[PDB]
Amino acid sequence: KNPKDKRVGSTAYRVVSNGGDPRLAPKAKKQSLNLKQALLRRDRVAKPRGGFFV
Amino acid sequence: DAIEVAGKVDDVLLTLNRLTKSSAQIIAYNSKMLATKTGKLLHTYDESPQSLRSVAGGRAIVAAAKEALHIGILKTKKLASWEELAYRFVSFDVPDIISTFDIRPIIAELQDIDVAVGGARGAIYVYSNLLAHLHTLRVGTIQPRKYHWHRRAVHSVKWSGDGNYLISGGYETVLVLWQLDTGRVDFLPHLSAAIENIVVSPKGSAYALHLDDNSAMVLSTAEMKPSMYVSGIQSLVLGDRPSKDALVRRVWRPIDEIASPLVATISPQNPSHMFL
Amino acid sequence: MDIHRCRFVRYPASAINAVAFTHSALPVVSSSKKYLQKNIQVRLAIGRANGDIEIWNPLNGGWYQEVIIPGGKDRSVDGLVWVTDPDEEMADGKIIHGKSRLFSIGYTTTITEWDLEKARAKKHASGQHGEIWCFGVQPLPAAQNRKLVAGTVDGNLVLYSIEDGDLKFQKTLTRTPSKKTKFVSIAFQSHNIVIVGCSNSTICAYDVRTGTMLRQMTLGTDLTGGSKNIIVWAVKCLPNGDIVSGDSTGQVCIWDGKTYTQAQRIQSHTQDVLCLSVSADGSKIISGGMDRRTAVYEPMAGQSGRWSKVFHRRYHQHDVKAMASFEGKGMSVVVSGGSDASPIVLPLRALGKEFHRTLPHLPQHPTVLSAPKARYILSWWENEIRIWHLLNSAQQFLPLNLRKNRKFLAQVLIKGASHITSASISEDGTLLAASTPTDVKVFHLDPLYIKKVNMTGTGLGATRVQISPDKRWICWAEEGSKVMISRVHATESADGISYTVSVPHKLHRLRRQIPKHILLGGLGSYDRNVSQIAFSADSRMLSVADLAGYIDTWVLRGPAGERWARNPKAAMIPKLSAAPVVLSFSPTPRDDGDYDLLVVTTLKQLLIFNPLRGMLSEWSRRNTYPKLPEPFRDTRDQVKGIVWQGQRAWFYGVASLFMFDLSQDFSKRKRGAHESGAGSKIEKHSLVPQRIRAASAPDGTKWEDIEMVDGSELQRLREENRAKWWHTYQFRPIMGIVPIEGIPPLEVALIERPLSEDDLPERYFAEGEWER
Amino acid sequence: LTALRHRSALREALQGRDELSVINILRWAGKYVADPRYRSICVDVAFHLIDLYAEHVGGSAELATQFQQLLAKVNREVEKAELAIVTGGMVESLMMSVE
Amino acid sequence: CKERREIYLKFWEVGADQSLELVTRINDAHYTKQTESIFDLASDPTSARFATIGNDGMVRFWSPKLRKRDGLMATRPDGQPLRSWSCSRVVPLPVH
Amino acid sequence: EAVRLKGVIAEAANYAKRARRALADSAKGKAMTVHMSAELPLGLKTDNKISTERVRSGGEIVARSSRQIGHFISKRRGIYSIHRISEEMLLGAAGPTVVQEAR
RNA sequence: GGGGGGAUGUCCGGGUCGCCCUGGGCACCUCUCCCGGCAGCCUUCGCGGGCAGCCGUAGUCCCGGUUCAUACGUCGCCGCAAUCGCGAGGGGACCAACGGGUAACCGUUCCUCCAAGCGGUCGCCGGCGAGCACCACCCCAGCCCCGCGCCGCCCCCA
Repeated sequence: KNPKDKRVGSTAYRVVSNGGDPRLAPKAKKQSLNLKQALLRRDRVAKPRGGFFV
Repeated sequence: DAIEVAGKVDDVLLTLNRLTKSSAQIIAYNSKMLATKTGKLLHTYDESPQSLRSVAGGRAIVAAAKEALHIGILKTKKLASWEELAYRFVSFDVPDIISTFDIRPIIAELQDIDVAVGGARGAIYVYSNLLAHLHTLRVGTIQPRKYHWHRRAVHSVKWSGDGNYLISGGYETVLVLWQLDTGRVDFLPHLSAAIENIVVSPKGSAYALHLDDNSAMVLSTAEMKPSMYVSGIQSLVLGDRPSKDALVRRVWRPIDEIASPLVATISPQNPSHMFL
Repeated sequence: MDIHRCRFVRYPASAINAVAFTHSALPVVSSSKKYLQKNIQVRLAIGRANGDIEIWNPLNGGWYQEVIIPGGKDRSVDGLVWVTDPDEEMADGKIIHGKSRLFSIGYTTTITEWDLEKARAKKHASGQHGEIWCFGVQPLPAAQNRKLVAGTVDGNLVLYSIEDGDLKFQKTLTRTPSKKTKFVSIAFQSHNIVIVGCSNSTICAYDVRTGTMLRQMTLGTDLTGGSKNIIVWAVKCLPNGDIVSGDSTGQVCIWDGKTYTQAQRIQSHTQDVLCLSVSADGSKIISGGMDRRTAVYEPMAGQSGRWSKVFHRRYHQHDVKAMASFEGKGMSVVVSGGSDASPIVLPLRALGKEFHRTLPHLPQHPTVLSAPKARYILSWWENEIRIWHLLNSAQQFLPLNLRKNRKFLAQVLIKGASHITSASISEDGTLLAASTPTDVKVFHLDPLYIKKVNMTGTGLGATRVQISPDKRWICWAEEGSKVMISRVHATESADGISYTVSVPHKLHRLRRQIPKHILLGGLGSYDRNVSQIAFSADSRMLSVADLAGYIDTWVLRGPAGERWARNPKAAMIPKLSAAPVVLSFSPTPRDDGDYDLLVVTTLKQLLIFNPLRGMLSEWSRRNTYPKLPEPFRDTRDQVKGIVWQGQRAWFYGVASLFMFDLSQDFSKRKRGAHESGAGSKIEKHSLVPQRIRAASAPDGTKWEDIEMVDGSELQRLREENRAKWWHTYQFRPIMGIVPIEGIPPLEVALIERPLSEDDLPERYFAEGEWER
Repeated sequence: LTALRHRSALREALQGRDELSVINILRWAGKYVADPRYRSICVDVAFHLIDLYAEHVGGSAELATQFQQLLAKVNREVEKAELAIVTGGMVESLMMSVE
Repeated sequence: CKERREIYLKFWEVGADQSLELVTRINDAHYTKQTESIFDLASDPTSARFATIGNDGMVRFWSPKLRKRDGLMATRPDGQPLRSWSCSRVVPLPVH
Repeated sequence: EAVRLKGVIAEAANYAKRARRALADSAKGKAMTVHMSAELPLGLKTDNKISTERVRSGGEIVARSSRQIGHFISKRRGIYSIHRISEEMLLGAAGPTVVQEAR
């Protein structure tokens, strides 16, 4: 990932970074996706997944 | 049917009479044609014919074959003479066995019809624009709407009142009111037995329920307390019509059978009363 | 023939989220202008929650999966729209169909348009806002000023500009007043009039040009479950301008569109609507609801705009997340892709009258490979490549020991975050190669110890890759069209063998002859990317085959003076009728030194080449396409792979299984039928009446059946120059079949992927709508 | 439960169970096999349990205990069933001496 | 199923409005090692007495007494006592 | 104790009968799951052959499809097996020989 | 299933020794008719009867691998009269069973006495309050959840 900033306390020293999304595709906002899934299953609950298992 | 012969309307009778088991023919009669016992053969169709009914005036009739519907448009207008009673008949397979059906007319004329079939499969198909689907070799696509509630056999589907609502009565003891303008279905759920026969009143105000355990109650619509009740002896019956649900080889097959004396007694201190 | 049935591979299915046809309808023509509408490239895109987008040809009911663009981890896709220009007419009246651009999202504040030739992300663009959720392009009424409209989380309608291969954030139209007004659905009533359906139970009709708020439609409380605010999930507009809107109580509203209010409220599903689709003349409405249900709508005839729910069905296994219509060139379908990863095609105009068809959820390329000498079976997905060993025969077992017979051998990881396109292996399995569209990596393996053999010269990354049988030549398809090769040199030392790759040497494909209006129209130079690459059994003749059906071959001129020359007979080698779905050398050598190239194209077109002659084999001269057996000819399964025997070639699509003794020659699904593009006609259970009979002659005797509607000398010479085939359906979901060793006896790995509720994402119910 | 036998459905009610659920139902049925006011229904539903979930007991030992513990109580229930009728004769057979 | 039959005997008081009210269910009116299927019942024309014969071999004579555990009388809210029937007499039957 | 053993052996006998049936159809090639080893599987379940008929809603009966039958066969296939095809099957004469893992 | 045949593969006496056979073991394919169910058509009001019937087993172009479920009428407080239960906590028996430990025994479950308190049901010629509104709208905090930055600790190499 990206290097975290080094603050002197007054200012901040960070490194620019755009070497992540080169020509492939942008990574999603996990938050936004979970929001969508929330809006889908607003209140409702899942059934048991499969069968006889710990 | 009431119909104009020359300028005089009267009652023609319309029967479906077999010639084999597998087929039958409909013959119509005047009073005087009945007196001479001769009739006008209108259509002989050939799949174990179940039923016939008839539209306003006598503009059309319907007959019920097992997979199929036989619809009869009269040919000429105005019925000038008695002999020109010819009906251009077309037939077509309903996707399931026809348990019953009920017509509704579309109007001094009859402009179209929409006729509803109900099937022991647990379905209720409705056909929407029949007269112009069928009046005009080639015709366009037709497709019933499928309205599916019951699991057992629908005993009776009838058009309602206005023609806004489709009511239904089944084995599962529950009278459904299909909304038909939305998708919804609102319904009277607890009857003492199978809903066997319903009819809609002259005005839309009353329903009649022949409850399969040999009774009848008249309802007002949307108040659903029975304003009228008449019951019968409620016993076990060797029924003439065999069944409505025994058409499709159900898991337990219905057999009209009797296996025990009908357990009963008379009451001392009230000899007018029998318990059974 | 020995067969190992293998389920144990856990190939992950993913949720289809997006479905995008290039066009929705074409203006109708007669059969006389079929040549006019012939060259219109019609494709269908589908996007999957692992960021997979894939390009399919409907192929006249063919449904060939052609191209897969993989997206990396934590990357997905949600919306998909093609951008097709109207047809340009040349100076000689020649026609140029629209260059079709294809746009998607990534659940972000970021649009990305996809280049299809280099087969990766053309462009990205990002206006500052929350997360883009729904988008579409302005329809036509200017001619070259057309724009994206995207609705996002926080509210602000953003307007994006696409002119002349550009993709840039033009401006913000407006944002909604409140901060909780989330946007979910978008569709265009007309040129200037956009419809968005939005979180607080509302349907906003905006005029885009000024950017003003023409009218606020509004929906009420969901009185089944709690959570008052209903959510419009999907809106479209009917071609005569009314608006239809599937929602969260599963209703479907008919909004009169002149005054932008309601006229009907239809109850369709139990749980919430998830997608709508419409016929292009405005007559068939398809509703797709989270209760894994599809319902189908036609007007109640007569009084105006009272629509009706003809019927519904439970089609998929999980819910139907998106579906899109298409109607034209004798084809009228709608594709519903859901979470159960199975695109189903539905016959739009033949509905209740024609069977639907489930496609395979599995990729058309078989994605399984093996080293039969090493007896190493393997496959791959996103970033993990898994390898098992079998360690044993079958006849040895000809029960209790099958558990130890199979063996999770290896599972290798790939650095970075790209997703893996293809991979190639040596026959002894010592050598491995991985093709991402950003890099290609070689791997040396030892019965285990691995090492990352390094590649130089690359760094731009490839879709296909093949290791030569002699383990000297590595050929990749980079940027789809640009095939490169390098030599690998095996240096033995006291520790063992190591391998060095040369510089990748580019070899050049042939400049075919194609009209420039064809080069410009449609998708452009899209078809050039090579579908398959096949070494000779001695690695002495290589061949490639692209999406257009062009095949290009190369020979090896030895003297390191080894170098591949163009085959001179490649000019003689012609381009196919359709997409070459399989192409391989026979391992069995010839007698004249030529090779024999087995070719099948997706139209069930079977043939074989003498490439050194640049002409067909004589057995192929004999056997023609109608000479094929009908179980082969009517299967509609896009034939996934071949395996070789001495005189036999066994074929496997997704479902069926075949074998052919190629030494010999040759002596239900109706063929005369003209259908809409999904499957064959109903024979028993349909809502339509199939036989309608009229009757004159009132005694019933006379009837009418009223219909329902809206190389002789070549075979002489081919016999003057002068079976064993078998098929079954009994292995249904086959992902891949690959031979293994230890009319010759052969073992083989059959590998299936049944779809399990354990595999699919989980179900969701409230207390109310519990299924039966 | 007696209604879910009156309508024959006790099969269908039982078949959709998982491990933890099966354990809880098992411990319950074991808890109430003793009281002859409802031993009929206890033993019937135990029959369906054994019929329907005796396959994975090699996989899960914890229920095997409860399976044993099910057996274990019943092992002591035939004895109570016999020890009753042991004295069961005695009480009836005094009754023939009194005349 | 023959093993798992239920056989209830239900004692009813007659409401002169043609209503039926329970007084007493008996769950196993003829018992042997299984519940015994009951053949028939009869009414003493003289007095309130009912009569049962079943699969065990015994005929049971049932009579209405008063629910009275130890002298106090259990009554419905009007004060009317909860009468209850009971097997008054028990006879085995000669078999040949 | 006689009652005890009458019980256990009536169990064993009925299981043995259904097992003989199952091995008969497995030798026939109906490709169910039979037990191999000298020890009783705990669940004495002999996976029955599929009845050619089905119980739809509401209470009606029809024929199974060949197709749905093949679906259930796919279900009954285990995780891993060997399916030896013979030349006679390739000739259309004989049937297959299958060995599934012990599940 | 039976009765039977034609053909597959097999051992034990075997046979000039080969085609296989008889005597014992047999499992299969094929044919046969009697078992069970299904459907049509003619017959008769019905009962029945006739007719030529399929299926009793396995794997598909796609594909029924579907369709399908019971209303409102009004909510809440406490009370009585019958009727049944859970038990906090305190205790016993150590029976059984399980997992360890040989075993000594431990631990878990099981059984049981007493019980603070506590529920549920049917009937009340019980009462007592309100019936959109547990909603529209805006704002402010809060829980659950989920996204990211910061620390705290702990890492390791240093």
